[PDB]
Amino acid sequence: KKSFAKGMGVKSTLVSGSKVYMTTFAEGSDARLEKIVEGDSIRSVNEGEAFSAEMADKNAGYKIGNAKFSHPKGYAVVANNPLYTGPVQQDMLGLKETLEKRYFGESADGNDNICIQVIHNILDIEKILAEYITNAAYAVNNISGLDKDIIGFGKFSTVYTYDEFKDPEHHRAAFNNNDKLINAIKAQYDEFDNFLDNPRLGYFGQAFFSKEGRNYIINYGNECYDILALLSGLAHWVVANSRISRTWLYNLDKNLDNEYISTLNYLYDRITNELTNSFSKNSAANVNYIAETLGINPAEFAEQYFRFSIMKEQKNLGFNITKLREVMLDRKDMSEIRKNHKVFDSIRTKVYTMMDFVIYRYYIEEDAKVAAANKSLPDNEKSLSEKDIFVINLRGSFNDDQKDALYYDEANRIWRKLENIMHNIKEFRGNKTREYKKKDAPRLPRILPAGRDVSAFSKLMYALTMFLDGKEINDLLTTLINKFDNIQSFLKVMPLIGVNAKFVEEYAFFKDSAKIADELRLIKSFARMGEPIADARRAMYIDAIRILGTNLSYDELKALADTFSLDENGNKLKKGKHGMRNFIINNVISNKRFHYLIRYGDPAHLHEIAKNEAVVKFVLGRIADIQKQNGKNQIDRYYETCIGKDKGKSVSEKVDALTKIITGMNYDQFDKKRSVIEDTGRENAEREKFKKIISLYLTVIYHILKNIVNINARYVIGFHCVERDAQLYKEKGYDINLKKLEEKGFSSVTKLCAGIDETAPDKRKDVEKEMAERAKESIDSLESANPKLYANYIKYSDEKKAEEFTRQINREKAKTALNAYLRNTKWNVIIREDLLRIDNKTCTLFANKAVALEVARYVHAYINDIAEVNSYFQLYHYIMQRIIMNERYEKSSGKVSEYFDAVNDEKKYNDRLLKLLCVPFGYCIPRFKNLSIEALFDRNEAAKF
RNA sequence: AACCCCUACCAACUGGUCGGGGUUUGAAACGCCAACGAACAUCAUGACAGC
Ligand SMILES: [Mg+2]
Repeated sequence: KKSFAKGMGVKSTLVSGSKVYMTTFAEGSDARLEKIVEGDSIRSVNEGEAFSAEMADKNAGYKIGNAKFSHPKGYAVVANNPLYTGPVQQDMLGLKETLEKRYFGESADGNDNICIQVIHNILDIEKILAEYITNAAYAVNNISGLDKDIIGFGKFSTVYTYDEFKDPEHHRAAFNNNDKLINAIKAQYDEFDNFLDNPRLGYFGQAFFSKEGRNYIINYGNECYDILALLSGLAHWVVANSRISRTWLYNLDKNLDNEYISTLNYLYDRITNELTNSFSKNSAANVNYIAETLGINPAEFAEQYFRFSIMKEQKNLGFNITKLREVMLDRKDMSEIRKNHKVFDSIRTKVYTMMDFVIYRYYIEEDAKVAAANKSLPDNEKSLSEKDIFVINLRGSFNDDQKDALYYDEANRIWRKLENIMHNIKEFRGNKTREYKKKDAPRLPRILPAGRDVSAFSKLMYALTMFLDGKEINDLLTTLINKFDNIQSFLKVMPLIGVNAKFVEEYAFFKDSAKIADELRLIKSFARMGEPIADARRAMYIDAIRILGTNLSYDELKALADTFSLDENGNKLKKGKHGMRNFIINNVISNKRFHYLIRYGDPAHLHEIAKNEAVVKFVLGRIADIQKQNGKNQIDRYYETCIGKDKGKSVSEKVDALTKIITGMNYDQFDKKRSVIEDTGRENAEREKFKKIISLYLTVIYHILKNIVNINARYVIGFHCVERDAQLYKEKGYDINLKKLEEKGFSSVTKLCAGIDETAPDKRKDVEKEMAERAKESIDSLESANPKLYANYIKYSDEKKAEEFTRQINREKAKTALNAYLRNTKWNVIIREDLLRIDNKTCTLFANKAVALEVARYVHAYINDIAEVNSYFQLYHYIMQRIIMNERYEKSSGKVSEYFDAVNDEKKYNDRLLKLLCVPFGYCIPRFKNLSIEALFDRNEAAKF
């Protein structure tokens, strides 16, 4: 539920000294000051008003009103007064002053609530970076080999140049002449060579291979070492409490040698130069057809089409073109684009791109014309553009059934001026595509930036993207862009409201947060372009024919794989005789989801996962239960393509048939039909059936693995947070011990913030006595404190007074807490009781396994032992608890041993055990509850609960 | 919905009704950008060839 104040235009309410400054939305992420509050007086800075604000009753808030967007039910909207309670409000954990000191020196004084917000944005950036670097490192370690951990702590520490790493004897001054450390470097170089001739290194085609002609060539050893060292340096920086500190990422021009800068520049220039040098020959058809449709010379919009297609400037625009396009497609005049499959399944994307460009050009041209006209009129009477009016209406939409009506109405409004253009676009056919490629697109000056201009941080993010997949890249880069935009907006706002805080030198990198956002937008556009597989070798063929299912030994598999690209004599097959090789390459090896599965698992075990029936039915039912195209349509589409044409079957029967197809899967059904497969034609239905079956099978396994990886990422974030907060509380001046944080079950922070210590069998004599004496004082001093409650306390019965004395001790114990979360007596009586019954060695196991991603490596081992698969949260914690039981079951004692027995009996997870394992998160109640209760875990699954 | 704050009525006040607020709570401020989410909507018609 969006708050009504944001719809009415109120964006922020800041405190500086004894004054309150309110701020409204201006453009994109920018902010404009609106009101200044002094005591009981409210002044408006600007001539116009984005919102009217007046003082409310008891000076407890400001009533907000807008002429256009009023509250639907007529209730009053009040924004809170930060000075009503007292001084500036504090952080929930009470770490405001420490963080402000760390990030701003003595230039911050504490009479404001603006610096803490940029600090929290930086903290969010670090959070998501720590989430994704772990997955990248695990992928690289998985691909490298077995027991060959090449990336982590203590390896490739980005301090040593490649020359010092290959011949340490000739460069022993850089190692401080230490024989033990020198012998460690040589052993690392041996692992480097063995990793560099791995046949399966080609899965990272972008990172290590470059395309020269029609075939890929491995980069020089310098570049590969530099990339690996950069990734290991990121891994070191994540766990920084050495030469890699917390400030390593923000000072990269003084910590990195010229080699690393050269490698990053090489990669960036490589991606930019191909896009620049291939635009004219690749954008000819679309540009020529659009020119014919509109009726203008291509030179009049070539650059604008460049910015639309390659740089993707239609996304930083204030709204979504795609929704308008879909509303346009919903009409009866243009419905055949969806119904007529046989004519449009090969030109759908071209038509969509053309329509989007037409809409975007319409808006851009209208805005430019209005802006040009608004140059001779007086600075008072000026008209807005259609972009501005649409964004103004969108911002004040209190819900979603109002936002969609706006899209519907404006699509219908702007359809009247583009009917002919769309009707001409709909008349496009693939056959006449080579006709529009005869004349090439106009040449352009360089628009994309070079490697030198971009910062090292952005280039390092682009390098990191080469170890991930599309969804993760999108999430990471979008979050980073949002956080940097917030930081830059706050930094521009701060001068106006009288705050003269400046970043300390080590964190001066954030003084230029606006350029980083633009660079990251370009990188988000770039990261999804390029071939990710390099070449195809025999190892990839074996992996492909091992995920479908075989019961063959290794030598037989090698012979079968050699059959792909060799004859019965020993020479290579002639051109055009590769028909089974191309099928496998195009249908398995070249699938993005297969790349995901290889990057996060073992091919032979994913087949074991796929032989299960319950998980397959669960995934297919999840597909079938998608509302708003529909999930029921997709189930029918699979059945019609994979099984055939039939009528009278319900959803359950189709799901059962598809499950039977998926569960029984083997490579022999293709080796026997090899003759049919090598018959390439348009009437070979069996070939298409095979393709559809393979695609669906891969999709199912991909979903199953992806959800597990996401949940593990959540728990990694949680433990990163507990480590960071332990460091901060130590720096504040408390009595935490960081060296013993691991032998204790990561629960020292929870003990520290709970308050008084009673678990000690030495001082229970005083704590129980001290609480008793302060409890008795509060009862006597009640009429003075709370007279209204005292008038009812006397009327209590004698027995009821006794209960209130027991509760008063819990209240007194809660007054000694060190958080704002744990000062509530409700949560303190809960967290304390959990502290007594934990097992320290079990909690350390949960933390270690989550970081290493060992849940994803043992799904197949315990998938057949589960009783039911109702959700991924329920499946995740069965595998996690079965792993812990393997190592610690004989030595377990207490309630944990009782809990372990329950898992073996009922064959599901234990709710009570999860709460004990989540005790490290107890000092932060929202994270403690979200990570321990299924109902609050997933935001998208809330209708079910 | 969970966590925190506030006006008015009642309440051991470790709790509730009518409603508002929170970028300084939790993967989580607004418009975007994205995700759950499925043949999937591209720098390049499709199929074939090329590894
Ligand atoms: Mg936040």
